[PDB]
Amino acid sequence: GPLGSAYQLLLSKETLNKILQYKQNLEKGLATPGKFFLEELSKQEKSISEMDITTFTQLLIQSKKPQVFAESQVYHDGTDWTLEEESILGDVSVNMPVTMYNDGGHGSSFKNHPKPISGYLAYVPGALLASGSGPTSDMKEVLDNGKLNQDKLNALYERRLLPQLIHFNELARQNEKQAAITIPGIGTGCFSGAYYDVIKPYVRNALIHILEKHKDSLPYIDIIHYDPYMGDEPAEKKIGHMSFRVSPSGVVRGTTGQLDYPLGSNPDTHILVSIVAWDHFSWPGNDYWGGARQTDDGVKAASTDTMGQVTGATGVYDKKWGRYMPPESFTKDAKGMSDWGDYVRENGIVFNGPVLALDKSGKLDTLENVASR
Ligand SMILES: Nc1ncnc2c1ncn2[C@@H]1O[C@H](COP(=O)(O)OP(=O)(O)OC[C@H]2O[C@H](O)[C@H](O)[C@@H]2O)[C@@H](O)[C@H]1O
Ligand code: NA
Repeated sequence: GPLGSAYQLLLSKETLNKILQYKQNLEKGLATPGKFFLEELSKQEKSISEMDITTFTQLLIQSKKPQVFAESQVYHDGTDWTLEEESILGDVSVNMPVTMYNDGGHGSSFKNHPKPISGYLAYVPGALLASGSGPTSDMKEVLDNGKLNQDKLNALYERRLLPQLIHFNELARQNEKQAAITIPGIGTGCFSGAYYDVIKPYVRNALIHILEKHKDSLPYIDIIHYDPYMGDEPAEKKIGHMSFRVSPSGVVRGTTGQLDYPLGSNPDTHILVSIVAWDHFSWPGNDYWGGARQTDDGVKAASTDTMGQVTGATGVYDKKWGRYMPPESFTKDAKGMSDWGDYVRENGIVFNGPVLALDKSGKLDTLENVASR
């Protein structure tokens, strides 16, 4: 079979149901794919009905582009993606082991790790409440006549984050360690739209609700370091056995960065995981495919070997600028037209890896297996 993939795509049981309904609607001629999904379908040979659910899902995920800003560059009307596709893509997360080269500070605030540290990233798209065009799938889902609904937002983040929490619980267990997870203010910046001034407490409440509800499934998760940067009160509380900390590093001096061990954890006792505020439509690291070390997604990708994990190439970390650069051979000359998205174009890289679903018993399994049982 294929070579091992450094990255793994996960999704919830409810997202699998949406995928099955979509696949069946296409098979019956009730749905039209978006043009980008159609483009990826046309590069393989199978009809929708002949391909299986995992291949079908992979091809939809493959329609993502290296850099695309959901808040401003998407129409939601089939000329790019449809709302039915967007509902699915927003639920898909991706994890990968990484080397972390700095603590994740934005701009020039980053602090280099003397020795690069090992851990993991889990890219998860936030609730998309911004658009340069019409309303989004997430807006339809979590707003009632324009008002945010906490219970509906809770269910959305539950769908999106629980598969990764379950994954890293099991990974901590099999590594005979506990998990420390750093989390940013997902959805509270570029994705917040008109809700910028009110969204922050909703996200913190959603995280607390998911951890309270599922604590029995997360015995190897130990520390949750939630850093909304600004706009939430510093706090520490116990959620069952788990230490949940609200540590906004934009207002409090001397907080640990997203790509660093929170207080109480170290490499011998914990695996280190950071959630990344991702994008429905882009590859992990979005902005930084275009050379921009900007936003949680672009900063964390640039500050790790994310792009090496996705492309398979060996990049070179630049200490002065806090960013993992393309291979020296690619950068040497090239007219400076040599960022990672340029690398993708000339080497025909695609984003496509293994995908698993979280079944109703709390086990990650193949789409085929979950759908049948
Ligand atoms: N200087 C800073 N240092 C640290 N955190 C900061 C800083 N400035 C803002 N934050 C916090 O960073 C947190 C994350 O805000 P965002 O990165 O916009 O994420 P989203 O989920 O809303 O938008 C996702 C889109 O943005 C990307 O392009 C993706 O690819 C998507 O296209 C917030 O708490 C900020 O307050
Ligand atoms: Na609740």
